[PDB]
Amino acid sequence: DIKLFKKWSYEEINIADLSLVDCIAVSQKACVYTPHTAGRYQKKRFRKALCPIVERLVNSMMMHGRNNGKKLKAIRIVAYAFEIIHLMTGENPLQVFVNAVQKGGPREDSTRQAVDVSPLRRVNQAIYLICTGARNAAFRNIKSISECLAEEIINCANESSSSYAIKKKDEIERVAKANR
Amino acid sequence: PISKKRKFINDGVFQAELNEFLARILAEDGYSGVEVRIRELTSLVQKRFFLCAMAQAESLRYKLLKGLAVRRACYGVLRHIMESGAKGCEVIVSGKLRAQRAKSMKFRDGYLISTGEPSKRFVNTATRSAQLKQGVLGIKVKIMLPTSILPDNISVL
Amino acid sequence: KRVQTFGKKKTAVAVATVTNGKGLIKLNGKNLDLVEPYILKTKVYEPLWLIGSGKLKNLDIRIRVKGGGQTSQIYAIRQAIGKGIISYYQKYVDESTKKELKDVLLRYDRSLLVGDTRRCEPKKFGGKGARARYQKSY
Amino acid sequence: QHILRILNTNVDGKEKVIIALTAIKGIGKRMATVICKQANVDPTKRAGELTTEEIDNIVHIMSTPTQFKIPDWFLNRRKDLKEGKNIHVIANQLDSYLREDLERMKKIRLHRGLRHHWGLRVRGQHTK
Amino acid sequence: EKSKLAKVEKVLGRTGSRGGVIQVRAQFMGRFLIRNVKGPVREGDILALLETEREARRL
Amino acid sequence: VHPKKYGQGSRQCRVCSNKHAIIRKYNINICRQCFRERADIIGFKKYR
Amino acid sequence: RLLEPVPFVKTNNCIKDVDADLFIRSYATHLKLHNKITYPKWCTFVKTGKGRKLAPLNEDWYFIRASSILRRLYLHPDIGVGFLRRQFSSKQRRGVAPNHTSLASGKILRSILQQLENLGYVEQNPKKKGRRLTTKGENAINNFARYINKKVYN
Amino acid sequence: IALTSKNLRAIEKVCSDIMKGAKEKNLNVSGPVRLPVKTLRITTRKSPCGEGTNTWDRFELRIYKRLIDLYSQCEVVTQMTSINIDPVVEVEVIITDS
Amino acid sequence: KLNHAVFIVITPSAIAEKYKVNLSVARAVINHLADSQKLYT
RNA sequence: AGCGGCGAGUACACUGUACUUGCUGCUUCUUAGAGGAACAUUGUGUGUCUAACACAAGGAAGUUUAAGGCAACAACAGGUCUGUGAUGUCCUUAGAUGAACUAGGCUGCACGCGUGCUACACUGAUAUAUAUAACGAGUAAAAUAUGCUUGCAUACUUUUCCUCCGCCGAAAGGCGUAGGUAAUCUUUAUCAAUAUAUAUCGUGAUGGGGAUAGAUUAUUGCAAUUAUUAAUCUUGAACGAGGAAUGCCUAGUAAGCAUGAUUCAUCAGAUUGUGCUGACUACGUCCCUGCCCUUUGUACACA
Repeated sequence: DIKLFKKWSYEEINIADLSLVDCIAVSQKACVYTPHTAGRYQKKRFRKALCPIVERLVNSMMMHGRNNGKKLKAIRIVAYAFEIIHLMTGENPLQVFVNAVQKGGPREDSTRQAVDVSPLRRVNQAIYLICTGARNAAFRNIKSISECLAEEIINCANESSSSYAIKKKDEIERVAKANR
Repeated sequence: PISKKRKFINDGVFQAELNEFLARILAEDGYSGVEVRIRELTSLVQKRFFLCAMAQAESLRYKLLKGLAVRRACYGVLRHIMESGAKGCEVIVSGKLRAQRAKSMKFRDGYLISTGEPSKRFVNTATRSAQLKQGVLGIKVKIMLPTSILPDNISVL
Repeated sequence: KRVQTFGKKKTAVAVATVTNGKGLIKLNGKNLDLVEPYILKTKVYEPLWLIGSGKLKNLDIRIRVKGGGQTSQIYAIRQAIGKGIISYYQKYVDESTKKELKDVLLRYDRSLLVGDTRRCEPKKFGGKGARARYQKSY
Repeated sequence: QHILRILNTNVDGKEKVIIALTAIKGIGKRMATVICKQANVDPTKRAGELTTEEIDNIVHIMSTPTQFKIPDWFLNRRKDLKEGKNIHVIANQLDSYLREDLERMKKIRLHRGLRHHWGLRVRGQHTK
Repeated sequence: EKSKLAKVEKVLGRTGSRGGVIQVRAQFMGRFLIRNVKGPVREGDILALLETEREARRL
Repeated sequence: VHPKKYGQGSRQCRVCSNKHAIIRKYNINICRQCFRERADIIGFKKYR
Repeated sequence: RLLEPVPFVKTNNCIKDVDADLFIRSYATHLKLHNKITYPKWCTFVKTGKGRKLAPLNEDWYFIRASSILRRLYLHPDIGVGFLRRQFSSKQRRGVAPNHTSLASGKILRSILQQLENLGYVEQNPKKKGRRLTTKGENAINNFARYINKKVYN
Repeated sequence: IALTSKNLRAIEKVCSDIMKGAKEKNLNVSGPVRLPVKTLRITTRKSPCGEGTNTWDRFELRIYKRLIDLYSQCEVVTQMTSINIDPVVEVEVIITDS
Repeated sequence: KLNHAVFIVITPSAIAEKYKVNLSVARAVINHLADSQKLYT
């Protein structure tokens, strides 16, 4: 009944790790035509996942120096991303983006001992990865969000070495093995 | 033709002048009312324009200025404020007091609520200074008017 | 006949006059489409779909806007129109559908009927930020 | 087409005519824009197709703009107080005019001239 | 790289110098493995592991 | 002597007799130094 | 993209029922075709506002001004050149000093007001001191709005 | 007839007296008028000497003004105000006819 | 450095990368082929 | 001040619409005069089943609902006698350490150290249009004429705030006026920006960046010179995100964006308040540092 951007009802969702869907909290109660819902998000810890994934992407994308807080140029950036990703892949881009986020690549971390990550912190870290990838992709080089996807996020989806998540995973695993 | 806010500012400064004049002249008696002796006060005011904490503090300031023993003076005024009816009184005297080393003595008796807006409402303040041989002496008089009723008090028959 | 309701979130305030007519819902003079940002036009359009065009075809709603942020004003408008439709359902048109309308409203969202209390807290002393401090040296 | 040498460096071919004529002189781009408009050069076209006739037009425009309709307030070097009147005098001999003013300041030897000689700020940089 | 299955059964407790570390037992073959996790976790969860025989410390 | 009605020398404080740090808000023409203690007698309560 | 579905009943009885930007461009083109007012010549060497500090780089800015002044005159029954300056305020980046607001030039709006007075679109009376559209100007904008409305309708 | 003061209880009691007198006299009296309250804010800083952590205080004074209208002789209402008024409250008199 | 020119999916960035030209002249080429950022047609 | 009605409709819908001019059904809506509402409230659980906290729900209010203010006991030999005709003691007083007047300095710079502003760009630089607030704060002087010879003496309103208007000049600002000692007039049926969309460019120290100086017009000031402020043009520095090091940060809060008040004849790049864009996360600890308590050892007690 309620769709997204007047185009996507997203009636098909992959099972994934059967926890990421709950974390993104996609439901008719959270079905909103356009992103950036200004609802309360910091009442408890459980409601951290209650914020929809679509809202969270645009709530995190706005972080780069001067443009902290704008979020509207960020919405344009991710919208053009959506458009070009649908251009180069003839399928529902929502599931493609969800799959790319799932297979981001840095599932393992090492700080001191290597420890696991809860699904909520996992999706938080994944959105952080897409944020930093977008930043390092849009920094200069005479290239735009089209390039940002076409050589950061498709790389993060298909496990290409050009992606920042994959190279940082390589160094993290190497140093983890070097320690133990 | 004066604006209301500036008019109230003028009223405030005039009443500040009035209160400092009351402090300057009212010396021989306590609070006996205000006018909105007496003849000369009214004449001077017109020419220029065109129990009690203050009384107890003034009495003790006279006692210490006369040179009588500070301990006896404060004990007597403390007896006086108890007999007037306050649950307690706090007197602070700061200055030379026989030594070049500045010192102060505190006198504890009564409830002595010391913070909070209910405390500010139910407790008033008196503070003065007096001249002596080698400087000034500052006196703080704190009396708490017997408590509407104090919120901290709880009692049911 | 005619009812009046109010909606307040943030600084912005909004009124809603619900009257009978032919479907003349005017945001003062400018229509509910010429606001410009389609992103907030979607939130403007959201309440209409969950109710139905036919119900609003019989009502004329006068919308008055008076200052405020872009998001605050649209949220206050949504509050005002929600209160107005609830009041007019309870008053004139139909009560039985009002129960289902409020049920589906509270099912979908909570801020549609009653807004938030979040507001600019008076910045304290210590820094340019509301909860920040000036950089200190040694 | 590209890289057209003139009195000053005018390698501006791919970039637009307005910036092209700012680069040579009048880099503040307001005088450059108004003189381009007076010469009636469409800025939509780029600077890779500049013609010698348009170059002649722009130099003739800048030659004594007082006879033209550019107002004296927009026209730089309004007075330069003396027995006569001057104008904006573009580039090399404009720098000559500026250094002539500097030497006249030196020989006048006032406080600002002394500060210029010492290499200090005029108002005061507050280096305390 | 490569990740392998682990089952989170019981939240034994919280540890660490900052309170963001929850003690957990994993599921290898080898049913015992003293691991730690960040964030809120439930009973009967599915996680991934780095290495077979890297043993942690109990606090 | 050239008494002028403008600037620093135009006015002086009523109580402290020093025109330095005079606040002219509401034309009170009182020094802030004395205002610190005159705030209660002036009737202008400090709440928050 | 520019056309959006409308669920409520419209009136299309004035300029308030249409987009401001598109109508402003359409009326600027109409005035360009009509040659009702001059460029004017004296305004070619002057930027739009002090804060703008450079050329508008659009070669239609005066006609956009002319198509917006009467739009805002209809929106607010009584306003003036000061209100127009406040509405079209921009930024004055004073170099190192932090950015601030700045009103646009007032003489160009005064000249536009003179041109509209000569055209008869606006009248001045002691009562309702702010500028208001005359009756014939209101009918003219009503006809133009109802005409562009049907054009963008079908 | 309008009144102005600082303390709210005084204006409340005299307004109650005003409505009681209006009801007793049975005049063409307008409804109570409740103007928005005005807060007068000033800033100050403690520590008369510059030493120490400079801290500031905010002092607010709250005005209180209300209005009413009556259709009666001015002398009786002004005598009533005089006998039932506080010297700390200021009142202006404006009459109405119909 | 910039070394693109003007002499010889219609999205601006993609066609600019394909033809090795500036995006302004790429927009000009887009309009020429058809006959500030907007959604895909 | 708002919700309404009708006397006339400006053009259209069709069997009111945006907008005016005049009176008054009413006061949830603009606002406060008081009161209540919120108390781990209820239940599923943790607890020596006592003191407690968690989950879910009604609910605007479930870390006291959050920001504020009062800050004990006592101390620093912490800051101020440059805030006072509050203040002891010592010192000056006619060639004054009293007061008044001219000019200069606190603004000068081989340099070093703190708080800040603008930037190092394409989520960017530039122009054009839409949607936009609150706290605000606001009335012993001009000119004229007479006599003497432009200045002095003499008399008439108040010129001594923000200001809408109609013009003069891009502008600064000025001219004669509406309003207001003030929810009425500035102004607030509205004062900003980050946005929004289209257009010039298109990441090349460039058109970014605006240090620097030159040419100037106007106001503030009897005085702008050490160019107060300022509309314009020209001038075009470093700067490719910053080593050892360091500060602030838990939700309308970080961060970014603006705006009112303070001192003001004039001048915020300072401080305070107001509003907008509403983020990345923790939801706990003593590893660093700073305090608290207990035990212990002291040859320290100005510790």
